[PDB]
Formats: sequence, structure tokens, C-alpha cells
Amino acid sequence: DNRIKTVVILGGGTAGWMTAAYLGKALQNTVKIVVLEAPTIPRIGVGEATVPNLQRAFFDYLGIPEEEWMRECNASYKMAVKFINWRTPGEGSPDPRTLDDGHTDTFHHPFGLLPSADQIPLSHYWAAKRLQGETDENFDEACFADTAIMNAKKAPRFLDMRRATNYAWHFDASKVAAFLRNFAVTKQAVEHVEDEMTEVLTDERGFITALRTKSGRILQGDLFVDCSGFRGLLINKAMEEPFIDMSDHLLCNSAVATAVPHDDEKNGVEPYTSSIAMEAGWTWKIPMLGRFGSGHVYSDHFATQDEATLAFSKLWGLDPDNTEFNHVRFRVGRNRRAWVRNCVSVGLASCFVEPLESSGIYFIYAAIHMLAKHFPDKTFDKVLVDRFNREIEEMFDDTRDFLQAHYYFSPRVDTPFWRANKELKLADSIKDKVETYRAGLPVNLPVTDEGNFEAEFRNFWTNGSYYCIFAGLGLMPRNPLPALAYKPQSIAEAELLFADVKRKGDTLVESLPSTYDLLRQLHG
Amino acid sequence: DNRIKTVVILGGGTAGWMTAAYLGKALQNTVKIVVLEAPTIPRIGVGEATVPNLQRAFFDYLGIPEEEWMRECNASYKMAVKFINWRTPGEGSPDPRTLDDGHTDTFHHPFGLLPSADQIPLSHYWAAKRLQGETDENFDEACFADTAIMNAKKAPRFLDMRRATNYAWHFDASKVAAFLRNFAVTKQAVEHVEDEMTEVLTDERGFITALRTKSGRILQGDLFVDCSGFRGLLINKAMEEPFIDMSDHLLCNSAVATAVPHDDEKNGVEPYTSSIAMEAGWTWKIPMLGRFGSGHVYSDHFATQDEATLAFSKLWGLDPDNTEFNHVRFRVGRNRRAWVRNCVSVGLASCFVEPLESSGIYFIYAAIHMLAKHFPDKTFDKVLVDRFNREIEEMFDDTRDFLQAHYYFSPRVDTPFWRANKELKLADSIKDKVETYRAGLPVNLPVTEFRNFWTNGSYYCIFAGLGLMPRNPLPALAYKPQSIAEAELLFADVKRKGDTLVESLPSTYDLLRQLHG
Ligand SMILES: Cc1cc2nc3c(=O)[nH]c(=O)nc-3n(C[C@H](O)[C@H](O)[C@H](O)COP(=O)(O)OP(=O)(O)OC[C@H]3O[C@@H](n4cnc5c(N)ncnc54)[C@H](O)[C@@H]3O)c2cc1C
Ligand SMILES: Cc1cc2nc3c(=O)[nH]c(=O)nc-3n(C[C@H](O)[C@H](O)[C@H](O)COP(=O)(O)OP(=O)(O)OC[C@H]3O[C@@H](n4cnc5c(N)ncnc54)[C@H](O)[C@@H]3O)c2cc1C
Ligand SMILES: [K+]
Repeated sequence: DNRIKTVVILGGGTAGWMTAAYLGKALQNTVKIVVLEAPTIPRIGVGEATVPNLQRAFFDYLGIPEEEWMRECNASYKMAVKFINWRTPGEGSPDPRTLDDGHTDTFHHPFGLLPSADQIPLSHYWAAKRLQGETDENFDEACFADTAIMNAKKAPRFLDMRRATNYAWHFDASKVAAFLRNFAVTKQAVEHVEDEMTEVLTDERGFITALRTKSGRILQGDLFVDCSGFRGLLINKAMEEPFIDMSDHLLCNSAVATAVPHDDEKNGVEPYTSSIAMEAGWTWKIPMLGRFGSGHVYSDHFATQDEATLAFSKLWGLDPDNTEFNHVRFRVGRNRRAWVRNCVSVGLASCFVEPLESSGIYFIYAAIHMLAKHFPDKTFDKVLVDRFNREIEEMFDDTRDFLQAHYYFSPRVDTPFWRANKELKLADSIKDKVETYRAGLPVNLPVTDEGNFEAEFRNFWTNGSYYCIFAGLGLMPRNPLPALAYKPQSIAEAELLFADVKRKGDTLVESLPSTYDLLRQLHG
Repeated sequence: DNRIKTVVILGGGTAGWMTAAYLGKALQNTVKIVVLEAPTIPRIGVGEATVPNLQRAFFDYLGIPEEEWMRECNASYKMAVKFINWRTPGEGSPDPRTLDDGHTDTFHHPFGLLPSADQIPLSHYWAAKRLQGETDENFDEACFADTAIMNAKKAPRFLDMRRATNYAWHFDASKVAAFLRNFAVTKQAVEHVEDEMTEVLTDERGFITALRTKSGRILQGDLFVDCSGFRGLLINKAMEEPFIDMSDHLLCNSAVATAVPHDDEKNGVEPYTSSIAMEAGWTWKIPMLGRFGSGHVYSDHFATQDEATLAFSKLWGLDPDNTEFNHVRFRVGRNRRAWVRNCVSVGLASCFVEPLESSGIYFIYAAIHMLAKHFPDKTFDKVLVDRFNREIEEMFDDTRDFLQAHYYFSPRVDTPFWRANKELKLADSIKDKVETYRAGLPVNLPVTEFRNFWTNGSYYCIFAGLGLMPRNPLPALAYKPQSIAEAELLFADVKRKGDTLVESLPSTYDLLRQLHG
């Protein structure tokens, strides 16, 4: 028996409890699992929006039904990230300014795939018509019925729970953690130790043999998962793995966050995350029943904590002194290696980018999934460790590049922040994709239809997502896809798809309940 | 109007007529298409086995139904490539020698997809049991019902045309070409010019403007497709694009081929291609109704034409002097760039490897598909041309590496040929895949494509078939007793499906005889 017998998980945030719950299922009770978390060292407390594979790839693997976890964490529905004032200069406002060309400064990044005609995605037929003056429709409204549904604040499900569109989730991060702790302890025999780690004990090769707690107790193990957060107490401190800082790709390094009570009866509930541009970064809005989570993300090199806090307060008309604020400074980048010896980093201890496209919790279940697949025995085959590390580095660097694109192609130059973005160098892979887009070619054409996690993880950002961000920001191909000049029957087939999107939007904008009404049913 | 108005295709083999037919459909009669071919300069004449995406990716785009084209080219069913005598030393025989362990030296590469349990393919559950002494079944027999069906020479369809398994096609290459000529001329307004090209006319920028024919005809065009074959009359000669020779990856560079009449009533028809190992390469067998195509592929550095011809003749017991033989010397590698200025190479003019896994016709429809997607206007955007060239180079290098693996992991050391294979440099991508396999991890896990066409199941078929095993089972299996048990049901389902189907299916012979009237 050369097997791992005990797994010790340091940290009890979303990362630790997601790791405990998942490994509990994957390892089928052949391994002891221990979570060491100090209740006195708080979880980061933010991490409130997600992507659509969360239910398929995570809660379904654990056999937890969507309605059960949503009810426990005051969850709401997310059909997109909505970008506001990313093209026009001035102070932060929740209200979109007007472009030179008369359009409102909003674009959507919704989920689910573009239809295609003659093997060409709808994006490319839209771009031809728009470059040729045959349409003044935005990419988002022409190519996704989700846009019309979001504009009307309608739910992605009917009241009897049949599905209308693709969606993701908004939720309370701390309640998701608590719900997962309860699951892991009562249903998967996970041992919960509430104490502080004071020592990391190693053998002659620098492999971890145990953690000591403040109370003197020693937890032995064969595999340690560092979910300690930004501190990286195992991967960075004990194991001395360097963190590769990547503020030369993205500038934000700070956030100030609160929860804002909300008249849902008056305003309705937005089924989307808003990314509201600011002078020195942007501000998230994550609606739930009764309130929305908000946070101004910023570079402390271009705003002081006090400056960011005031602009954030002004945005929502908050009193800066009778308002509770959570202040965070964050690393941007990844460990040189996520997994060193018998230490695997997961969550903020591994890697991080601004929450601009809700990538954090996805990084956690992607890592856990890859750990389950690459799960070692005590020989720790170096090839297993290398393949795991390679998956983590490509997943991160892909998403980092996609995020950089959101900033580098903002036309805003009104503040030193917005100008500073244009001074940063693009990575090669994102330059290559821009040149592809600019020639009218598709970028990362999606592989399957909606339907299987591994079948999405490869290249997570598809053609539709590049179009949402490039075209949303006003970067267009130089010319239409030249093949369209030879394909009049395919132009016409695409006109039926544009009409199908309009009809589905109009029909569903009429029949669907408000997000408010679906939430009110869901939460009793 | 900046558009291409006339496309001229040089060559009337499978490449030219596939190009004409496909572009005919893709370009929706916005473009004049001309095929210039000399009846007096023959087709390569071979190119008789395929892979399963042929119907999806080609005949379906043309709206031609499977039965219609099969009937016109004497087509038969291919459920695998069957490797014979690739592990044991000696002369070429069609009969499998006996391995050290007592079983026959045969393994299959079938197209059936592997089921999985707890997101792990059946390959890995097989490998665990085999490395731990818990099974004596080979990978192919344990993991695919297709193996039992092929051993019984049964068809991959019932007589009522319901599908049993995945499969590809065998066919007469010249009849496929003729059927496609007829389609292109009568249904897609393609002009067929029967003449020999003598000059390629270029403008001051080195772009082609027209081809001049022996009879003094000038064919003007905006875009030229070189389907001239190994000659590469446009891409290599006129356009001066260098061919990157890759005999440092694969040694074979020659073939001697014939067609052999066959008693189908007596022997039945094998629903597979056979790759029969020889002293200085291998010999294909491609069955159809009434005959099989065969050819000994070889390195001329390790056998003379006469040596290869004798061994090939001995194999089938042919009289070397009252037997018609097609002798070919072939390029191995690709053009530095497949598309230069307004010249696009397709087929043997583009790139080539030995027909070990029936990759030739796939290179044609993959290229044509990519040309339709990257179709230029007269500005010939440099980025469109570069992205096309990149897709061709990844498609080719993927398949080249997969082929190299068939040779580098043969245990045979009995001839200088088989030893010389161990001396060749492995490409980085195939070294990386071997290291992945050896750690028990999957290689290119399937999804439900042209640049990772060869999946986990195909790597297992070749590695495990040749006797290369992972070092140890996938370690995660040691923690998953419920998944081991779920996999036992799938092994039992393969056995049961094989037994059931081996009983209910018609013979390949009988399905062919129904199909061809
Ligand atoms: C501003 C911000 C916004 C974000 N927004 C999103 C979003 O919208 N969507 C999204 O998907 N992700 C988001 N993320 C990322 C997401 O929040 C994280 O991936 C997720 O919250 C998990 O964090 P964690 O568990 O790794 O770390 P933490 O929550 O910091 O957990 C650290 C744990 O380690 C324990 N610990 C520390 N030291 C010791 C010790 N010595 N002994 C014992 N225990 C110890 C603590 O007690 C705690 O339990 C955001 C992150 C930030 C910073
Ligand atoms: C030994 C061997 C085995 C193969 N086996 C397989 C297989 O099993 N499966 C598979 O999928 N593929 C296979 N292939 C590849 C496959 O045969 C080819 O991709 C395809 O069938 C034919 O290629 P082609 O049409 O480019 O060239 P060719 O058939 O050589 O055609 C060349 C054309 O150019 C014309 N031409 C040349 N010069 C002139 C001129 N000056 N004027 C006018 N016309 C001219 C000729 O008339 C002819 O029409 C094999 C290839 C070889 C060599
Ligand atoms: K290469």
C-alpha cells in the first residue's frame, strides 16, 4: 500500500470546503480528509459571481440540487457581465453615458453559444452588416436574445422552473462556505479542526509530514492542500515557491467592498453582474434578494484607499462614515508552480486576477478537478505533478490575457489609470488572437454544443466572448470575413437566425417572470 | 468587386476533383471553376482507404448520400487498421506469427469510441488490470466490440441499414475521381479542360495570371490550386516554395502496388485494412467486392526496387513477370508554406506521409475545408494566408508524429530497417505524449478536431498493441473502488454486445452484395 492515507487541507474559505467536499466524493472514503481553519482568521468574504459550469462540474458531482444550495446562500441569477462607461470619460456613475455615435455606453458578455450558418458563427454575419452600414444593432443585441431579456430584468427560468436561457449564479460567499462545511462534515466524514497552524514539519527531501496547531496538536498527512489564501503559508512560506507578480499585465491590486440594501419591489432585480467603470478602475454590482454586493476594484498606484472609498461611496450615494467597508489588497499573478512536492495550492494561495469575469471560484473547481485526475501515490510521480502544473498555468494565462484585452482596447484616456493600461505590453497569444479577429477570422471557435466539463476547460473563452469584448469596446475587424462575399445563400440563412433571436427575445420578454418574482418564489 | 472571379485547378486526380466539387458548393456559383488535367499524365492511382469523418466533412457538404457514391466506386467498409507481424522477426507473411506469450502477433486500431466510468476511459481500467496480472485480454478485445465483429468478418450495419458501430471506407481511387468529375461538370458548372500545361504565366509581383496548354489555350485566373501531385508544378516549380523533406522522421519513401482478384464467396470480405509487416517496411491490404488493393511500402535506402517487388510477390504468391505493378517514389514532408501568393497546394503537391493510417484523402478535404474558410479576395490578406498555412502544418505534424510512434516502439531489431527506426529523432510533441502515457495519464482525451485528430483510444491501440505499457496504472484508480466496479460492468457490456452483434449482423460480403445491386 503506497497510497495517500491522509489529506490535510489548510484553510476553511470557499477553497478549503470546495476541496474537502470534492475530494470526499472523488476518493470514495479510501482517504482521511482533515480541514484545519482558524475561525479567528477570517475568509476573504468576497467571491460572489460565477460562470455557468458551476452546477454541472461541482454541485452535480456531489449530488446537491441547484435549489438546495441557492436557498442556503441567498443566491440569484446571472445571464452576463454588463460593461458600463468603459468607452466614455468621467467620474463613476451607475448610469451609462452616450458615445459620439449616439449609442449608450453599455455592452453585455452573455453565456451560451452563437448559432452558425454554413459553419460561420452569427458574429461574422453581424460584423459584415455593421461594417457595410446594413445594421446599427450592437453585437450583443443582434446575436443573443439574452440581451433583450436582461434589458427587461426577466429571469432565465419560468415560475414552474423550465429553463429559457443559459445562466450562472450570484451568492453570499460565506454562506456557500458554511453550507459546504456542513455537507463535508455530516455527509463525507471530513474532520474539522478549528485552530491556527503555527508550524509546518518537513522530512529530509522538504516534503511536508504534518502541521502543528496553536493548541499543540500535530496533524500528520501524506498530501497537503494550501487553501490559506494570499498568505500561501505552505506553497510560498514553508515550501519557498516564488509567486510570479503580473502587475505588468493588469494594474488593479486593491478593492473596497460593502453590501447595499436595495428596494427590489421598486427597481426590480438585474439578472446580471454590472462592471461600472471608474477613474482608477471599476466597481462590481452583484444583485441578490434584498441587497447587492458592490466593490470598487482599483490600482493603489493611481488612487489612495481614501480616494477610492469616496468615489465608491459617491457612486451609490453612501455616507462614508456610517457605512461598513471590507478593504483588500491582492496579489495578481500565479505561483511559478501550483504543486511543489506534496503541497498543492488551490484558491488565492495559487493564483488570482481581478474579478472582472468571475474567474476565482472557477480556478478552484478547475484545480480540484485536475488534482482528482492527477491524484498521486506516495512516489509523487514528477510527470503527474508537471501535467497538473501545466494545466493550471495555461488556464490562468489564458484568462489573464482575456482580462488584459478588456483594458488595452478601452479607448478611455481621461485619467492616468486609463492611459497607463495602454503602456503595458500584450502577451504574444493575445496579440495573435487580435490579428486573427482583425482579419475577420474566428478566435477559438467553440467545439461541442451546450453539452461534460473537460469539453469546456481547454479554451474556456470562445469566439463569442472575444466578439463581446472587442466589439463591445469598439474594436472591429478591418473588413468582413472575405468568404462571405461568395456566399449569398449563407447571408440569407443568417437573416433567419437574426429573426429567430428577435422572436425569442420578444416572446420571452412577454412570457417570463421578473427576476424579483422568480427569486421571491425560490426563497419561500 | 475585389473578389476572385476565376479559380483554375491544375490536376484531375482525387485532389483536383474533390477541390472542384467542394469549391463548387462553397462558392455558390459566384466564381468560375476550371480543372486542367492531361489524360496522358496518369493519376497516382492508389489512395483507397479513409477515416470516418469523410462522409460528415465531404459528401454531406455536397449533399451526396453515403449509398450513392459507394455504389459508383465499388466501396467497402473499414472498421480498423489491423497490424500483423509488427512485433515478431522474419520474412513477410499474411499469416500472423506467434508472440513470446503464445498469442497471435495481431492488434487492431478500430474507430469505435471508448466508453468511460467516473470520467476515465475504459483504456485505463484495462491497463490497471493488465499491469496487476488481473487480466490476460489484449486492449483491443477487452475494450471494443468492433474486435469481435472484425474477427467474424461481420458488417458495421444490419441489412435494414441500422448502424452497429463507427466505420470508414475502402474504394477504387480512379472511380471516386471519375464520379466526382461527373458531379462537378453536370451539377456545379465546372469546366473540364483535357490538355497538358506547358507554361505558368506570372505578373511583376510573382502572382500567377494564367496557365498555357500544349494546344495554345490560355486559362486566366485570380487563384490557382496546385493538384499536380509530387511534381508541384505551381507551388514548388513556378512559385519556388521549398519542400521540407522529413525522412529524418519516417524512412519509407517508395511503394510497389497491384490489385489482386479474390474469392469473396470462399474467404468472405474483411471489414478492415491490414498492415502486414515486411523486412524493409510493410504491405497494405484494402478489400473491396471481387478484389483487394495491395502495396508494399518500403525505404529504398534498405531495399532495392527488385528486392521489394520479389518480397511483395512472394507475400501473395504472385508471378513477378505476368503481374502488373505500379511503382511510386514519394516525398515525405510538407511545403514550407502550402499557400504562397495566389497558389494553394492541395494533395500530394502539398504534403504526404506513408499511407499507414489512411491520412491522404483526409489531408485533401481538411485543406479544401480550410481554403473555403480562409477564401481570399484579390488583396490576398497576409493573415488569411498565414492562418491557412498554420492549420496545414499542425494537421500534418500531428499525423506525422502519430505515424512515427508506430515505428519507434516496434520491438523488431531483425533487419537494418527495423533497427534504423530506433535511430530517428522523435518530435517533441510525441516525446511529451509518450511521457504522458507512461505516467498512466490519457493522451488527447476526446470531446463528444483536424489539429488533434488522434485521441487517447488510438494512442492506446498503437502503444499497447506494440507492447509499450504505462509504468503503473493511473494512480487515482487505487482510490476509486466503486469506479473499478462500474468499469467491470462496461467490460461485460463489450463482451455481450460483441456476442449479440456477431450473431445478428450480416457478413461484410452479404451487406456489400445487397449494396451493389
Ligand atoms: C476583491 C475580490 C473579489 C472577488 N470576486 C470574486 C467573484 O466575484 N467571483 C469569483 O468566482 N471569485 C471571486 N474572487 C475570488 C474568490 O473570492 C476566491 O477564489 C474564494 O473566495 C476563495 O478564497 P480562499 O478560500 O482561497 O481564501 P480565504 O477566503 O482567504 O481563506 C483563507 C483561509 O485560511 C485560513 N487560515 C489562514 N491562515 C491560517 C493559519 N495560520 N491557520 C489556520 N487557518 C489559517 C483562514 O482562517 C481561512 O479559512 C474574488 C476575490 C477578491 C480578492
Ligand atoms: C502509395 C500511396 C498510397 C496511398 N494510400 C492512400 C490511402 O490508402 N488512403 C488515402 O486516403 N490516401 C492515400 N494516398 C494519398 C492519396 O492517393 C492522394 O491524396 C490522392 O488520391 C491523389 O493525389 P493527387 O490527386 O494530389 O495527385 P495525382 O493523383 O498524382 O494527380 C496529379 C494530376 O496532375 C495532372 N498533371 C500533372 N502535371 C500536369 C500538366 N503539366 N498538365 C496537366 N495536368 C497535369 C495529372 O494529369 C493528374 O491529373 C496514398 C498515396 C500513395 C503515394
Ligand atoms: K514542424
